[PDB]
Amino acid sequence: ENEHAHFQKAKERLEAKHRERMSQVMREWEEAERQAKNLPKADKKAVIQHFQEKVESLEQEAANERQQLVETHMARVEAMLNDRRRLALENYITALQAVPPRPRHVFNMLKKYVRAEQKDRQHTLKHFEHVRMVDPKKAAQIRSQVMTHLRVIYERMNQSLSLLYNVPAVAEEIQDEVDELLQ
Ligand SMILES: [Zn+2]
Repeated sequence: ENEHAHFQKAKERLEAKHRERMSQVMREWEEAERQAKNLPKADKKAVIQHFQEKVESLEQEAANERQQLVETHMARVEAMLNDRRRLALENYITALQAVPPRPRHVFNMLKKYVRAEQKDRQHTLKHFEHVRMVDPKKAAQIRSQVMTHLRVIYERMNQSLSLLYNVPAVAEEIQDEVDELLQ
């Protein structure tokens, strides 16, 4: 959660920076108007255009900064989650092979593993849903890529969960608590 904090922080600074640049422009627009009070229409009809283009330019720059921020964030989070999933999966598989097997320990490890996968899915889905509400057409461009990722996560988790059946006794003892997890 230290990287979700680092992202929500960076997102706000970016907003404050943009909102700040937007203010000095609107301000400059004022001084430019006052200082053109005596210029001709054409030259006045041009100061408006100049500042609309400057505003438009600022918006594009902020949008760019947002996208670069999200991309980097998605890359970072992905590498961390995969690393988290691998470890948790390793611990879970190891728990299953303990002699004798400890139901509680198997459950705790399996839980950390399911949460990691649930986390990855939710995070991917949340970011894809964000883009779809803001830009439906852009979302349509990354849809297959996103759905493919979701299908991989789901299959991996279900494949990992079915391992529990190689230790039926253990599965019996913790089945209900596992259901609570998957729901
Ligand atoms: Zn995120």
